[PDB]
Amino acid sequence: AHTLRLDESHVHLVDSKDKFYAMLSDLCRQSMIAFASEWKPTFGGANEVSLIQLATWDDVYMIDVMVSQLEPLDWAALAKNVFNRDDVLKLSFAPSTDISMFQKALPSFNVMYSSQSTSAILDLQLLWRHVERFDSFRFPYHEESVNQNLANLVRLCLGKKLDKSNQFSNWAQRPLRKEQLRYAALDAFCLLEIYDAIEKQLTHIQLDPNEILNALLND
Amino acid sequence: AHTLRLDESHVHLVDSKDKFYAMLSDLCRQSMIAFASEWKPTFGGANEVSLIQLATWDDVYMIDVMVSQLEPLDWAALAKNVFNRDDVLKLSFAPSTDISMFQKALPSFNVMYSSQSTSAILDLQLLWRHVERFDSFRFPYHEESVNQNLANLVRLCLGKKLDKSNQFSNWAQRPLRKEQLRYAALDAFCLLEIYDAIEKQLTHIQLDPNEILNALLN
Repeated sequence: AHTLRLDESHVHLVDSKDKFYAMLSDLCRQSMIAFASEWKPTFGGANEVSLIQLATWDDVYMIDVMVSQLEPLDWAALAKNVFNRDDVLKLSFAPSTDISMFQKALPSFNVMYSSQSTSAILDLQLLWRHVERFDSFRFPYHEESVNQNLANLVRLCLGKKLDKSNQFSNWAQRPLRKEQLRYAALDAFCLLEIYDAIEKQLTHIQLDPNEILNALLND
Repeated sequence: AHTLRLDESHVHLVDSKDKFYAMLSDLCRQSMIAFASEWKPTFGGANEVSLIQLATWDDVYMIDVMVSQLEPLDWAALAKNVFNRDDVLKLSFAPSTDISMFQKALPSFNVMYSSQSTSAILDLQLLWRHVERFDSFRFPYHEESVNQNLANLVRLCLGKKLDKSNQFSNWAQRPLRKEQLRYAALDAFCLLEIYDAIEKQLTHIQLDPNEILNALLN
């Protein structure tokens, strides 16, 4: 029931090299990006990426890994100019899962996420656990002791249900259905809306969200 | 006297990474691109690039190497997506000079050119030499005896004078003057015009320019 507020003309299926570099042109100047990914259903075999979704406040890009035929230089350019930069905040939910799996499925997309350097990648589940401990902190649609998944965080922050009916859809089918593309784009974009809601409530209880952000990106 | 036919909004000063990747978005789908470059004046020192100019029929891009702060992977991306692609024709004039100079000025810009291994880079001076063998071939504004430089080739093909007054201007000064930027953009774009003029002349006398092109590029 939550929906993407961006116009459809600002949701981009990246399925060619020209579209990939047009995306990179936008993203390399952003200061905050959210990311998510969709994977082919597996049947005992190796994992394979279907989509990688990158959202800004103004646009959502969905890289079609199956169709685009990107090469090591292309993935290295995305890692260097977006993910492995300390001056760009990346929002994610439990990023270690996707990032570790990328190392085997898309080895040239070599994202650094480790104890030494977070590469400014923020796990929103860690921010959730951190702010839970402030007795004064209240989500705007607060509920008690929900399971710590993204759908519940969306409800707590935005007051709407996250439609997950396409979460386990057939991400290997081409073309993807419009409902699949909509779910994929919103799964990245809602991370920006979640961060904004938490920021506002930390400010409300007289805490500095930027100070908390820096501490989380260093532990 | 000759001027660029494109309007100013299709002449792009590429002075940042985002503008560089926007340029690559266009160029990686083109089938023909002309290139040229401008170099800092030399006073008994190493050569350094000021501008690299890449022209299509619709747009001219001028990479400001001094200001852009492009990194080795960015130059690798330009080499892979433009210069080292066999399926994109590159037009040039005496490219060995620039390319050999790129090898030390921009070591990560891994471009390679010989007249025997071209990477689909056409030297228009070689095409000029080649068509002289066709007794029926005349340039549209043919002259009997001509020193083989770009300005003279522009006159033979287009009937106009190429203003070279900024050729040896101070390419290290920033900002560059509007007249320098205009000269630099036209110096790449006129290569497209030259190739078109020679192709049409060839088609006029029942020869196949694509057959001649393919022979030159091997």
